[PDB]
Parts: sequence; C-alpha cells; structure tokens
Amino acid sequence: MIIPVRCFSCGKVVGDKWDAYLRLLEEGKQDALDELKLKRYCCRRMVLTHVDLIEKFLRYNP
Amino acid sequence: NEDYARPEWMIITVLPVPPPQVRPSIAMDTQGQDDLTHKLSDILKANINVQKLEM
Amino acid sequence: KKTVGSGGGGLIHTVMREKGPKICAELFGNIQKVVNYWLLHNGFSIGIGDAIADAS
Amino acid sequence: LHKMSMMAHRVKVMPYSTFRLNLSVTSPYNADFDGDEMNLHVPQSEETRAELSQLCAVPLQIVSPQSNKPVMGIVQDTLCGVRKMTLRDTFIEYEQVMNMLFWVPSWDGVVPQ
Amino acid sequence: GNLMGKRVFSARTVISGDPNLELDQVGVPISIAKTLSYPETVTQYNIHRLTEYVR
Amino acid sequence: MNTSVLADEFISHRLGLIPLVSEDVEEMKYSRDCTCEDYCDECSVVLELSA
Amino acid sequence: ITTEDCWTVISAFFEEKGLVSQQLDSFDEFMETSIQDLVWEEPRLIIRFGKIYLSRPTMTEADGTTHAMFPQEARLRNLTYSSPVYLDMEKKVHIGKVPIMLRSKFCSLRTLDEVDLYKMKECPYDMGGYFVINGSEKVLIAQESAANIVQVFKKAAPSPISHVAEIRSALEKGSRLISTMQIKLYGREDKGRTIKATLPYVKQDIPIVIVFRALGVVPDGEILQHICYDENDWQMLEMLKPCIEEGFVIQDKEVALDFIGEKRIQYAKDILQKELLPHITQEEGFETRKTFFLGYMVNRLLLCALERKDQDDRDHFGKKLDLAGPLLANLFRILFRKLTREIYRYMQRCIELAVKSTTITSGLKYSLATGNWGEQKKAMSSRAGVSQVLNRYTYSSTLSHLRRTNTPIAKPRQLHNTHWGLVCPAETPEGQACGLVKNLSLLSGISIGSPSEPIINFLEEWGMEPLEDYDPAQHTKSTRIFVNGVWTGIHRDPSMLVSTMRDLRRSGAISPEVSIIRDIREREFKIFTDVGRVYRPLFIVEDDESKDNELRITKEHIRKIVYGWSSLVTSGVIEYVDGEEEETIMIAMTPEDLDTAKRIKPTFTHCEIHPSMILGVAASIIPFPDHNQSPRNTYQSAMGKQAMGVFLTNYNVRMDTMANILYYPQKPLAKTQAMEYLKFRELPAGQNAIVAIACYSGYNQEDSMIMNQSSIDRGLFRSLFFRSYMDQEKRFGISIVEEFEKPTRATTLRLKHGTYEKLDEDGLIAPGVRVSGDDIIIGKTTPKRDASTPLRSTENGIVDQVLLTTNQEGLKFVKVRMRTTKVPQIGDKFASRHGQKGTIGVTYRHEDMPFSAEGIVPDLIINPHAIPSRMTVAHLIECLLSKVGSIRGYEGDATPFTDLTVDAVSNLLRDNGYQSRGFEVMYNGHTGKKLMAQVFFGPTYYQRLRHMVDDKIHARARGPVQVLTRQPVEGRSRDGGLRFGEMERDCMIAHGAAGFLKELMEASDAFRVHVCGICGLMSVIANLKKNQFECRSCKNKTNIYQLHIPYAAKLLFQELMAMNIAPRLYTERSGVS
Amino acid sequence: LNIRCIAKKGIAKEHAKWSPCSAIAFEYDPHNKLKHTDFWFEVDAKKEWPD
Amino acid sequence: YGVKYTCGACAHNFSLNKSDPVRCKECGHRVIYKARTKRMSKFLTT
Ligand SMILES: [Zn+2]
Ligand SMILES: [Zn+2]
Ligand SMILES: [Zn+2]
Ligand SMILES: [Zn+2]
Repeated sequence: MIIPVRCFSCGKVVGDKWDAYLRLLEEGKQDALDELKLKRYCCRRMVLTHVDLIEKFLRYNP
Repeated sequence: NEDYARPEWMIITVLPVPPPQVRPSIAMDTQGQDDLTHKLSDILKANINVQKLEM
Repeated sequence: KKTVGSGGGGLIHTVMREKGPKICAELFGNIQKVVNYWLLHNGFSIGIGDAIADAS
Repeated sequence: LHKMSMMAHRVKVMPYSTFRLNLSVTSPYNADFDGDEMNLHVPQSEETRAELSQLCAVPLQIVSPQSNKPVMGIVQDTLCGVRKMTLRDTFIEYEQVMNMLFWVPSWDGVVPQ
Repeated sequence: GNLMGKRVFSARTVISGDPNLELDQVGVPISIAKTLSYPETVTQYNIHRLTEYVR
Repeated sequence: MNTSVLADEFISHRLGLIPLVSEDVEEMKYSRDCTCEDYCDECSVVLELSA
Repeated sequence: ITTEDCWTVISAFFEEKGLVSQQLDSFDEFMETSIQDLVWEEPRLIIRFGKIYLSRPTMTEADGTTHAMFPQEARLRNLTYSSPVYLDMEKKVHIGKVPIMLRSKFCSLRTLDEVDLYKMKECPYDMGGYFVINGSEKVLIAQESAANIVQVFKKAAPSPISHVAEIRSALEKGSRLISTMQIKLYGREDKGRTIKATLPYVKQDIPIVIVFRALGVVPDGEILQHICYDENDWQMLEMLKPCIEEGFVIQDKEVALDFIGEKRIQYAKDILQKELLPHITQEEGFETRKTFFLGYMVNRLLLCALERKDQDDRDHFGKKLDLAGPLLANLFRILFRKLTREIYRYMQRCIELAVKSTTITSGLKYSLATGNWGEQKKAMSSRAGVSQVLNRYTYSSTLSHLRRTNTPIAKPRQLHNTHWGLVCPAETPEGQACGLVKNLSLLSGISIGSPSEPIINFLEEWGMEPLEDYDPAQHTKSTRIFVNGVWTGIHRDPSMLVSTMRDLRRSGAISPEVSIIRDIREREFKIFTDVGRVYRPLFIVEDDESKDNELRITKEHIRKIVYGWSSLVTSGVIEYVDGEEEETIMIAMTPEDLDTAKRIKPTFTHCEIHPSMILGVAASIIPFPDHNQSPRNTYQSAMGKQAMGVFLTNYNVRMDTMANILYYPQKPLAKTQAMEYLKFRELPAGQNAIVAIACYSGYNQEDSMIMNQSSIDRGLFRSLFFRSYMDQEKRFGISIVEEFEKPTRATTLRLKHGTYEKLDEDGLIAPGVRVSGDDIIIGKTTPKRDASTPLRSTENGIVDQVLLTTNQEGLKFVKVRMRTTKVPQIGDKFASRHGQKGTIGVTYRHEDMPFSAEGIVPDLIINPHAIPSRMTVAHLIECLLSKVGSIRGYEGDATPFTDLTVDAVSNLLRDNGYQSRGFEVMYNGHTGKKLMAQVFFGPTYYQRLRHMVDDKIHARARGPVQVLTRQPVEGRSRDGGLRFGEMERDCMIAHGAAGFLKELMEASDAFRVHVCGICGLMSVIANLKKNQFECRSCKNKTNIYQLHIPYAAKLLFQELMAMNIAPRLYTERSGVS
Repeated sequence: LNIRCIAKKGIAKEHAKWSPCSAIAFEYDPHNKLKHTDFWFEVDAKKEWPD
Repeated sequence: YGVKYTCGACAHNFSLNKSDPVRCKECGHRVIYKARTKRMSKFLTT
C-alpha cells in the first residue's frame, strides 16, 4: 500500500529511501537501514515494517 | 359483580372490534396489513360460513 | 486511599459533613488540579522491570 | 442500579464528539473509557430543572445512604501521585510551589512560609 | 415495555474523563447542545438575551 | 483524472507531505492576508503532475 | 529431530491442506459421493433414477443463452453461484440448481493459479470456502452428541429409577429415525431391584427377560448367557435373579411376543424388526445379534451399579460436528423427497414434463440465504444460525469465521480436557453464548465419512469370529469388537489384530481418517469411520531403534521437504488421532527434551507437532499468549475480529456495504511463527506505534489513551471507509415498470427533502461528485412518487464507483459506492493484542509531548494503571522485544512456548545502547525539565478497532414519532430517541424526583383522550369545534372529561377492551379511605 | 493521473506537513548532579543505566 | 471528448440510454461503470 512519506513519529522524510532499501537487499546482499541513514527506531520501524501491497494491487487489470 | 361483571359475560355473543391505531396498516408507498387485522378476518370468515349453514 | 478514598474516616466524608455538599465538591477539583499537575511533571510509569525478582 | 446511576450535572459545551465527565464521579456510574457510552436527558420545566439540581446534583450525592459513607473518592493518577507528593522526601522549590498555588482557584493569594 | 419504561430531549455518545472539569460538570459536544433545546418563556429579564439567541 | 490504485485524498495526503522549497518563504504572504479572492502568485505556488 | 524442525512439517501441512480444509473437504464429499446415494434409495416410482450429473456454474436468463458464470460476478450482480443437476431417469433430465462452494471443485477457482486469478479480479489470498447466494457471501457454520452409542447415567436420589443406560440410534443412510433405547433399572439402592427397558411405540415398559424370550432366547441362564460373560461373578448374576422372577410367568416365544399390548402378536414382531435397536439392521434373521447388544447393554448398566465403571462422561468431546457438506445432505433429502411424491401426482391424473425442478433450486436458496434449515412453510420449528454473512472486517476475521462451530443449548461451556488440540482454548465469545461457540485449532480437521465393509471384511478374516455364533464360556476373556457402534463379533488374541490394522493405516490401506481404539482395561475394540470426528496430527514414536531407545521421522525426511504431507503419512511418520483414540495413547510434548530464566519444566506413542498448535486463528496472532492472564487472551481473541487492515486485495473491485482499509498497514515488529500461515505479514491488522506507558496530563486515565496529533497528521492510523447503497427497478407480470430519472414536480409531490441536482439525467451521480448531508444518491420513480435513495443522514464523502446492470428478470440493477477517509479522533477506540483496549481522551502534538534525548517521541501514551490488575505482561514483553527488532532489523519472534526470555532480550537491548529494561529518560514537553521518573518507552503493535465516535454520537429532541404507540421511534439511524426504561424509572423514584419523572409524559407519549363521566371509557365522539361531545350508547353530551395519559396506555386500554375486559377510567374517588 | 497543486505558507501548529524540524535532541547535566531524576534500578543505578 | 459508461474488463467508452440493451460492444459481460465527472474535485492536503 505504497511507502509512507516522512516517518509518523519524528517526521524525517522516507519516501525516496524505499527503492534504495529494497535494493541494498536483492543485490548488495545486506544494516541496510543504518546506511540509508535511518537512526532511531521511530523512523527505523517505518521502513523495516512496510508491506508494499500496491504491488499486488497493481497486478489487477483496468 | 352484578353491575361491572356478571358471570355470563365470560362468554362472548357480540365481538368488540378494535380500530386502526390498534392494528395499523403499513403500506409500501402495495398491501401491508397488521397481524390482528387478519385473525379478525379469519374469525369474520369462520362466522360467515357458519351462518350460511344454518339457513 | 485510606485518607482520601470513598472510605469512612475519609477526609472527603468529613469535609462533606463539616462544610457541605458544595465546599467538598469543589475540594475534589483542587486536590486534583494540584496533584495531577504535579504528577504531569514528576512523571510515573511501569515496565517488565517492575515485575522481576532479585537474582537469588 | 443506583440512586447514583443518574445524576444532575452542570452543562459545559465543549468541542469534539464526546461526553467529558470528571474522574471522581466515575465509580458511581461505574464507567471506564474503553468505549463505554452515556445517556443524557434534558429537564424542560422551570421546576423540573430545580428538582434536578436540588436533589440530584452530584454534590448532594457524595455521601451514599446505602453504606452511610461517601461513594466517590480520588482514583488513579490523582490518588497514586497524591501519595508520592506527601512523603517526607518530596520537596518543591519556589518556581513550582508558585505554579502550584496558582492552580488552586480559591487560593487566598498568599504563599505559606 | 412501553409504560414502566419508554424511550424519551435525550442524547448518548462515548465518555472519556477530563481532569479539568469541576466534579459536577459534564462536557457536552457542541453538536449536541446545538440539537437539544429548552423552552424558556419570554420575560422582561431575558427578552434582550433571547432576541439575540434567536437572531 | 486518476486511474491509480490509490484513492484521490490518499495521494492528496501524500503531496501535502512532499517537502517543497522554503528559502525565501518569508517574502511570501499567507493566503489569509493576501487581498486576492482564493490565491495568486503573490501568495501561492501552483504545480502540475501528469503520469 | 529438534524443535525448530517440526515447523517445516507444519509448513508441509498447510502447503497441502490450507486453513479451510474442513469446509471444502466436507463439500466435495457431498457432491462427489453422498449426493448420489441420496437420489438413489427410495426413488423408483410405481419410473426410476440412475447416475446424476453435476455441471459447473451457469446463468439461465431470458434474453440470453446460458452464460458460464464466475464468482466475482454473481457477487456484484446478486445472483447465485450454483450449477445444474441432471439425472438418467428411466421410463438427461433437469432437476434444480445447486449452490456450489467457492474454492471447491466445481468452482473454477479450484484450478486457476496466481496470475490466473488476478484476471478474474478474484483476490488470490481469498481462501474461499463460502457460498454466494443472492450477492452476499454466506458461510455454513459447523453444528456440534454423536449417535449409535451406549451411555449410562445415574438418576438422582428422588426417582423410582436407580441408573439407566441409553443408546441413541439412527440409520446412517436411509430415512434416519430418532428413537432411543432405554434400559432402566428400577429399585433405588435399597428397596427389595428389577430391570425394565423402553421400546418405540410401546405405552409402558418391559422387563428385560421377556424382551429376550420375545427375541428368540427362551430359557434362563441362556439369557444370563448374553448379559454376563463370567459364571464366577455372582454379584452381577445375583442382581439378575429378581429380574428372572419378573418374567418367570411367560415361558416361551408365543407368549413372549404377546404381552406387548393374533392382531396384537403380529404387531409385536414389527416393533422389533424395524424399531428395536434399528441400527445393526432392520432385516429379519438377525434377532440373535440385537440380543447380544441388549445383553451388552444390560451389562453396561450393572457394570456401574456395582461401582466398576463410572457414569458416562457427558462432555467427552470424542463422543460429539456436522460441517457444511453434511448439512446440504439432510437438507437435500427433505427436498428431493417432496419432489419424489410430487412426481407422484402427475402420474396420478394421467388417464392415458411435470417435474418442477424449482423445489430443489428455490428450496436450497431459502435456507442458505437466511439461516433456517428446515424448509419454510408453517415450519419455523427449525434452527437459525446455520449459514451466516461471512465477515470481512479483516483477514484474520474471515479465517476465524469459517473455522467456527456452534452448539444448541453451566458444564458444557467449560473447556474440557478432551478439547486439547482440537479446539482453541481462548477464542470464544464473551457473555451470552460463551463456550457454546468454539473455534478450531490450526491442526484440527474433521472426519468425512469412509466405508465400513472394507474393514468389516478385512476383519472377519484376520481373527474375527462373528457374533452370530458365540459361546461366552469357551471364549472367556474374549475381546469384543465394535464397528461404528455395531457389535461384529469378538476376537481371540487381539494384541496382533491391533498392531496390524495400525500397520495397515500407516501404509494407507484403511483411510488415515478412521479411528481404532483398544481398551484393554475392558477388553473391547473401537472402530470408527464416522463423519464429524475432530482429529489432530502427531509424530509417531515407536521404540523402533535397534540403535538405542524414537520419532520415526528423521532429519533426512525433513531436509527432504514431490514430498508433500501425503507422503509424511503414507510412510507411517505421522498419524491422525481423533479424540477417542487419543484416550489410549501417550503424547510427548517437546520432541527433543522428552538456565535460571526459562520456565521450569517437569511408553510414548506419539509426539506433539508443536504445542503452539493447540491454538486457532485468533490467538495465533497474540504475542506471548503464554505470559498473560488467560482471560485476557480470550478478549484479544475477540477484538482482533474488529481491527482494521486489508481483507482482500481485490477490494478495489468489490461492491460490498461497509469495508475499511487502514491507509498504511504494517506487519508487526514481533510475530508468531504461526502467522506465516495466516498470511498476516501480508495482511496486517494494525501498525507499530511508538508506545509510552506513563502518566501525563491525566488524560490517559481509566483506559483512555493520549495519541500524538502530529503523527496522526503524518497519516498514522488513517483509514478509508466504503459503502454501497443499492437499488432495482421492480416490474409486474402486468407490464408496469419503475424508472431511474431525475424527477421533479409532476402531479405527485412524493419526494425527498435533500437535493437531486448532483444527479445526472441517468438517475445517477458521477464518481467524482462530493455528496453529503442527505443529497439524493439515486433517482427512481413509480408511475410521480419517489423511490430515490438518500445518503444516510450521519454520513457523507465522495462517490467512488457507480455501475448499471441486468437482473435475471432483465431489470435495471444499479449499485453505488461512496468513499471517505476517516481520521483518528479524540474518542475513537484502539487496542493492542492483549485485551488492552482503550479510547482516545485527547491529542497533543510533538512539543506538548514528553520526549527522550534521542528525539524519539511517543505516538501513544497509555496509563501505567492498565497493567497491574490486567496482568497482561506479554504486552510489556512485546514492547521490549519489538524495541530490539526495531533497532536490529531482525524479526522479533514472540511465538508461544519457545526458548526466548526476558533476561535474554534485555541483554540484546543493552548491546544497542538503551537501558536493559526499556525505561528511558524523558523531559516534560512543557518545561523541558527532566522527568523525575523514567518511562517504559517502546514500539508496540496497536490495532485500530472499528467503532469510531462519529458513528455513535446521537442526540434527539422531538423527532419521528411511532405510529401504533405514538412514542418516539427506535434507533439512532432512524433518528430515534433513547429509552427511559424501567431501571431509569426506579432511580428517579428513589430520588423522590416526582415531577421530573412525570415529565414518561412530556418527553414521549402524552395524549389527550376523552372519557365518559358514566361508562369510564374512551368512547366519546368529540368533534373538537362545534364542541359536540356525545357518546351515544351511554347517550351523553353533558358529563364529559378530558385527560392526559401516555398513548401507550390509551392503547393498553383499547387493547384490553377488544379482549373484552373493561378498564373504566373515573375522575373521582367514590370508595374513599 | 492528472493533478494540480497549490502550496501555501502555514506552520506546524496548523499541520505537521509544515514544521521543517523533524526530531530534535535535547539533554543536560548527563551526570545527575541537579538530581532532576531518580534512577530506577535493581542493585546499581550507575552500572545498569547507560552513560 | 465525452464518455458515458465503461466495461468491467475491456474498458471501452460506451454510451447508451433506455432500452438500448445493457451489454457492451463485444464482451457480453453486462457490468459497466459510469466514468468520472467533468466538474473537478478539490482536495485538502491534511
Ligand atoms: Zn522517525
Ligand atoms: Zn494571493
Ligand atoms: Zn358513557
Ligand atoms: Zn465489453
């Protein structure tokens, strides 16, 4: 259901960071968050917990 | 009590039929009739035939 | 609880009896307002740590 | 099931979609805030009102006839904290002893030695 | 069902306590106050205020 | 027009959060003080988006 | 094989069975087989029936051929996902439309794969198992005392009877009589003790002796032959003595069948060949067999009246579930049988086609639609509940709903021992029906219905000397064997008969579903094929180690997992143990095993796949359910079915009334290994909120919580809300149709208050339109009286999708869907997964919020007070764990009984930087000064339960009044008014609040009636103008009074009168006092 | 998907979509000398509480 | 320019009125949505 712009908790942006993350996994085989600059758990949990449904929604036709 | 309730009246001769506010009808803008507005008619009909067997 | 609860000796039970419905009814809000405020600043909590027993 | 399951209150129109009641008047109705709902009725005659304020006012109800003792005390936070604040170890300095006296509405306007 | 107790100028919603309300108050959502009324006869003490409330 | 699987106001939200420049934000006026019915260059920034 | 291994096995399970096995498995059994046996039994008519055809989904509509139908459509168009039925009738033929079960076999879904489905718009994740009648998704609910079994009950001190044994009997296939056998035992434990039994249709009772001679056994001792199996048991025999004397007066089969009142004697026989213990068989030449039963019965009676066997355990789950498949059965018959004797009338008029295949189509629909099995007609004497409206609040909601059980109405509600493994201990509704509604564990499954003979045969050819010819003394300790409740002879040395059948099942030559129990301690052999026996799976132990002392399964089978669950069973590595068989096995918990932190832990035949499998859908999502007060888990077990999330992905193409989607979901920071099969990680029920258990403004008091506005804005816990008002264009066989237009004036007036302007000329809105207040959503007319639909008064939003469509009757079908984003508000309810429910009291922002040096601030602030007495500690743990999983990126396991401890996690949290217990320093958002205390600050999962304030807030002052009563109307939706019921009366009366209470009148009823000063009645013809008052019959116009009473009461009286009682109303006391 | 946005001034009070802050660290007197706190502990505050 | 109803699958702009049947320029599947509005909808960014 898409990535959440900015973290609820503190506010730091986080929209861009989605692809960077989902990438540093598939390839660089990796911590990811830490380098993506996601320090304190508030924003941490943001990314590390997103379940991107939009993908499946997108699998629908018209 | 000879005035208000005599033993005999425990048997009904002439039946008191209650009015609309009692057994309102609910039309769909189509029929729509209350429950009692039926067993009154069921009774009414069971009365008609009776008499038409005694004449 | 013993000194300010819905109890017998209750400072409340007493303030009602001695001052009246009104005075005592106000008494709540005050004892409240002061305390609630204070707590707002002194803080208070609970966590698993409150439920663990000494090592031995 | 109580004489106190119904009490007359002073109306305070406020925002947001909910009946906002005082804590100490919690146990009489026996409510909590996990979703609990409350019914409100509005007097209509000049006496109807009076009858509501002279016998059903919450203040008149503080001492319950069923157990000849009050029936509303200080719950949760206020209680728990009132305890702390009392200990010999609990001390407060001027800056706060002031903002504290201010919160008491009836305050005589005199800071105690 | 209908006599010893009936549905009756009434409202109901969700409660949440407020630590800044005199013991005897009860915060009512604007919405509700703007719904429930109170028949106050016109009197030379409140005419002025009423004619305002009405406008 | 919007055929995305996301709803109108869902995207609407999103953009509310997208960070815009605000350097010389101080030399702009609050739509509430600007004497223009609704909005204008002197108090707003309009944007387009086609996908 | 370690613990972490058993998981792959379980994975192996769902890869093959799937969460809804039961439903489907039981359906196919009705279609495939059952359905046939039913049509072929008492068919042939003085015209026979043969094989029957069951085609796939079809839609026979006038103005089109027969469109091959699909789920997602019938849904939108409100149709019926059923197919045709044909039968090779003898002198090919159509007979009814059968509602298929989604995801079954005749349902196209059964095959289509991932991509395949996405195209049918059908959400892949939908596990199906439900029917789709007239639109809405209907779920058949399991209905839980088994039959054909012997029970012995002690009957209270006050009763002419001591003990009694019963056996409910019914033909498993054929009519199915419901007449039970009573083998009483008069004479209390004292008086100088006979034995009499009750037979079907017999007025009084008969003394067992006669029942025997009347059967075919005429001499004594030959009678005692059958009852007692040990000439050296004088006690029992003694008991029988007095009984023999009872019948000593009837000395043969002639008289035997007589005393049962040439005309009478003949009837005697009947009640013995078709009524007496009718199971076994109602043939003829088997008299002998029934006799050994009535003997085995009279035995069971005494076996207790002599304190050797307890009174039968009424709630031993093993001896108690009619799933979907079965239901259609007993239902179909009731139907096809009315068709049977219907086809009999056409044949009884032809003094020289007819089969109305609508009784099997429409009959089926009625039931499945409402929930009333038994027909329709003047027969409400049925059961409502069967078949409901499938939940769609959340995914875990739907799963749960399907895995549900019922139980027609202080001991049953209990969680029995027998319940272990088969039913979830926690998930079960509060109040009302509590314990009468059970949910299945993850591993449980229901039997289906195998065949007896391939095992009856397989027996009387491996040591089973048939009952027919029995000799109690030559065969002393002869272990008697039963088959589905029938006695098919005994067996000599059984030890082997046993460990042969058991070897037969493990290779898979006697269905893994059958039950075989050996009760040495009584010498008997239980055989069960039955349909409705709950069973679970276990690892087999067998001391089969010529290398030691061990689970047949090994780490080679594991890593080997063309190797399904079907093979794990075809190799005798796992067994299906029903509740009955369970009784005689020994189960080991932890496979392996069987530190000053973990919980202290205290012949084997089987091991437990995993203890955390005794849980069902509900608890499976609860973190550390093994750390909370059980009664709490039971609550969360309910609130889950009320949180928000995603119930399917196709939702964007669904036209269902009400549905909610949480803007942004979030799989939990802590999870159950079980969640993996509950697709929970892909369909979460909540978000991970940055909790903070502390006191603050004092607005988080009494279960009300503080929620950080700031993040509420960044979209936290926001959710979309859908709705679908729908309408049709009714017609009449008499060409008079309705209309969908944008009506105004035009001679009628019959119109609404709101606006119609947002209505294009097609009588519809566009999907862009922002509707509100009451705005007419649809425009319809009746030839101009209005039938247009208005947006519910409390609501509003935006139109989201309109659609026009045909009806079977070529009518204009149109549904409308409205969307709205719902924002969390100072009142909406929330809760974690620990019965830790609470509503919003206020909302502060970041500044106002308390905080920690890091910056991190709470999203939620719940009160420390909701912890001490709730006892739910796991809550406290999920937080800690999740505060680590937050920092570590690794998923935090909270799963049930594992090897994770509070001491451990705390060490992991110290490696990252924060206090080993969670607590953190915080500075009061208003002053910046530190908090004298520390707080339990840590990320915890929170479900946003439905129930938002603005859907409840209601206030009324003189609104729509009722008709009959004239009092207000009920419900907030119809603008009703809150009731001032009795209890509210009482109080006011306690207050002595006389007037206010009187003010029952001003705020409700009230009414001016005109009484007669003479016959105190409401007769008076008061024409209120010309004053004329009157009341002929009493002929008055002068003495009349007016009164003010509650119309409900005016009515009380009119009512009493029409019942002939006269409530006279008098305005003056005459009786004095 | 076709939009058209209009941006405006405003602040974090009016809405979070404004405040440019987003998390802010704050600490003082790391060694509790002012005693504005009472450390929780099982045996030793100092060892159990991160420096 | 202009559109009335659409089809649940082969999203092809149709357009009809009373009695003109309720199907599509091919696919029998008699569904059909009533395509968006012309009058723009205005939203708030909160
Ligand atoms: Zn953050
Ligand atoms: Zn401007
Ligand atoms: Zn009269
Ligand atoms: Zn088409």
